[PDB]
Amino acid sequence: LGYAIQCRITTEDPLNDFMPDTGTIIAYRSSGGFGVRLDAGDGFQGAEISPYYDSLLVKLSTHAISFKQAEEKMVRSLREMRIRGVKTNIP
Amino acid sequence: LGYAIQCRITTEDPLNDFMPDTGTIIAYRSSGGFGVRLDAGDGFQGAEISPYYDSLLVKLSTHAISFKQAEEKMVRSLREMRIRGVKTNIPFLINVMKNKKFTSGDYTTKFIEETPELFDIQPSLDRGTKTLEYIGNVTINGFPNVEKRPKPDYELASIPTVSSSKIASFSGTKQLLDEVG
Amino acid sequence: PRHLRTDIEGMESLSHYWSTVRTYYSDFESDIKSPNTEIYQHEMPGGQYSNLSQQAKSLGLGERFDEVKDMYRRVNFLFGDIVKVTPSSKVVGDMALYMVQNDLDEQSVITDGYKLDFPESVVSFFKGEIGQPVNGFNKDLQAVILKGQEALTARPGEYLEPVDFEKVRELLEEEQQGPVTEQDIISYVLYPKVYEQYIQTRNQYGNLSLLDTPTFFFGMRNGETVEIEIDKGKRLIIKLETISEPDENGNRTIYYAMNGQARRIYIKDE
Amino acid sequence: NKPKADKSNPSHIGAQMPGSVTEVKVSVGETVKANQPLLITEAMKMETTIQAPFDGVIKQVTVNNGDTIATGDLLIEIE
Amino acid sequence: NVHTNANVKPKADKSNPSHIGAQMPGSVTEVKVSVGETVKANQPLLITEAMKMETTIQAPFDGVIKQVTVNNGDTIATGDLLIEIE
Amino acid sequence: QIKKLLVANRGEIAIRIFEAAAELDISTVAIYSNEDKSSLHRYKADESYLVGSDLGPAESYLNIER
Ligand SMILES: O=CCCCC[C@@H]1SC[C@@H]2NC(=O)N[C@@H]21
Repeated sequence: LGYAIQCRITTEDPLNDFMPDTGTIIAYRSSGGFGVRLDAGDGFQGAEISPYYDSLLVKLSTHAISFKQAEEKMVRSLREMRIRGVKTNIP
Repeated sequence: LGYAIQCRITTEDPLNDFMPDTGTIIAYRSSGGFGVRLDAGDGFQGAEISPYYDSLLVKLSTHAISFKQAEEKMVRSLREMRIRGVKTNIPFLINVMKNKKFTSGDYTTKFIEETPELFDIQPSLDRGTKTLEYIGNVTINGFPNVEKRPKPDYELASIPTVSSSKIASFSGTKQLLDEVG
Repeated sequence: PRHLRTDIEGMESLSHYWSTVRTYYSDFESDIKSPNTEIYQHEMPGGQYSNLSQQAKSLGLGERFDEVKDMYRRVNFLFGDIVKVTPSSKVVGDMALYMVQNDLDEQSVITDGYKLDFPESVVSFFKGEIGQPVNGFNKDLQAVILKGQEALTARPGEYLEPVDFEKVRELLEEEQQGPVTEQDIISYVLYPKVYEQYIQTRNQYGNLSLLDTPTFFFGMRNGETVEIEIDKGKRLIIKLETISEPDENGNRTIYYAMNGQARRIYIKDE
Repeated sequence: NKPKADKSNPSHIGAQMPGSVTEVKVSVGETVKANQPLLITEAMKMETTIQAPFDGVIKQVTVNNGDTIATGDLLIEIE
Repeated sequence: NVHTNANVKPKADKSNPSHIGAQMPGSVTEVKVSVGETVKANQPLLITEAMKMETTIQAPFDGVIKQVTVNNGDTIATGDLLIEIE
Repeated sequence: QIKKLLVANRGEIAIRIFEAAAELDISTVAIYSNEDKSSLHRYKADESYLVGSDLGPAESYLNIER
């Protein structure tokens, strides 16, 4: 039924061959929406980040009848996302 | 594709004829989870929910290939919302969800009047908050005949331990008594 | 010839454990730090001693506790030379505290001491409700305590009417509006007022006995995390971030983390 | 940058232990027997009931409910 | 600040050999090693003053100094994290 | 036949499974390592256990026997 898209938000800094930046999360805004599924992992308020696991802050997934509509669900929920104090693969 | 249910969570005291209660929401946990759309209205920490609007706190919606599975999700999303500082219909909705007659899907508008055991609600439990309060009170105003000071430093206590099993193998004076009076 | 039957290696271990734990209670340690041989003159029970230090303290006889012991000895001879243990010790306890509070002496009754308002326990003692001493009391020194009633002579329980446990169940079930145990029932009878207060606190604060002692007496430090074992593999992890200045309503905000969740609680600064 | 009381002389009644009033039992103008319960007061594990010395009429009451008292404080005066 | 005696130091993790704790109240009289730097077992790395008394908190093992939560003339209270070492 | 269920994992996936299980009225248990003192999934199960103050932070979820 329609289309679903997924991507992963990693501490990998694209402007550095994708190197899993480590440290503390000091701000976190998860969006959501209708036809959005947020599966939170390392991404939350206080607690900090280990080098010693595969970098996964949020798995972000979206669903609508056409591919177009799903993709524009996805960008919106990336744009609404604001993680801070570590770098991210979002833009 | 499959089935979807919606419940609306309201300020309404289901024991007081469903009267829209008001005040400050001093805490709020939503769930999430696959097949569950949260549509937040007045429900969130900090809100001044107002005598003058529609009392919808949250609109909760679930979805799965089977009614029963949709029901299983509604029951759990409900079971996992905590809102405090106002009474809610949640205990009721849960009870609607577990009802043989609702599930069979053979129900009418008379359903609510014809089922008195949906108001089979118990005044809620709150161990977690209650503790934060105690610590809150003692940190600030302190304990009766104890010298109101910084929590003194304490040496790290290393606590010796024996397994239940070894314990349970033992035969002491207690077994002595059970044996011979 | 005869030895002690136990485990030393293990009692040393018990010992190191209480060495530290005792630390938590230093607010309640007595003024004795030496063996005292004037004990043969006081005869004050070891397990009253520190309970009465507390007591003396609360009526403003802290520091003046040495005179509270002088009287404890003097009271004893006032009464005809009695056995002192719970609760007869308590009556001596009280009559010592009472007399010292009021610059009183043994002559302040023997033709002199009248309208005095003796403690609960002490009028109880002369009414006979603790019992009958081997050698009795001295009429003329009692008369002036109870005048009004008289001594009851028989052991109390054979005229004290039986307590109605029926009526006590209806009472606790009524106020607690729930199920109520046999323990609740005698606990209430044994301790009406105190039991009630235990209930008050429990409704308000849940089961405090799970808190560690230091947290129980002192609460928490900014930046401190505390684990409360609630059952096998169930715990509360609580972090105190900061506390705010009291808002104009005398109410401070406490910023907490509990089990991975941000929480704010408001407490009134007294 | 609470009136005490007169021991020796007049039939006042002083506080004879420091604590809290748990209940006042007799109103400001009233007749009262000798040894009558007047006032009920609480210290830690202590409880003096106060009683009529004479057998008379109460002039005044200098405490309510829940009041803290010190030793040698006026609470009743009777003739 | 005007005077960094206001600053709050985290508590040493007691069951953790890297964290050196303050064994008593006092003052930092001299900072002696810096963050990220080699020291041997039994090296002076911090001189405190208790009650008009010197004592020189020294390293338990051979180390790379991980952190230093103190400057000269900082207040310290019992159980305070002063240093980390690897 | 499943009354109680343990998840040999952390993070999003543990959470998801805990919710599945809860929705089938199956009791849950999570494991955490030492570095995971404060991963949320620790708090989402009915019970939870520290795996090993012996084991490496990476290693603590790979210990078959513990
Ligand atoms: O309420 C405070 C604790 C109880 C004080 C009196 C105790 S009971 C056992 C011992 N014997 C006495 O007469 N006093 C202490």
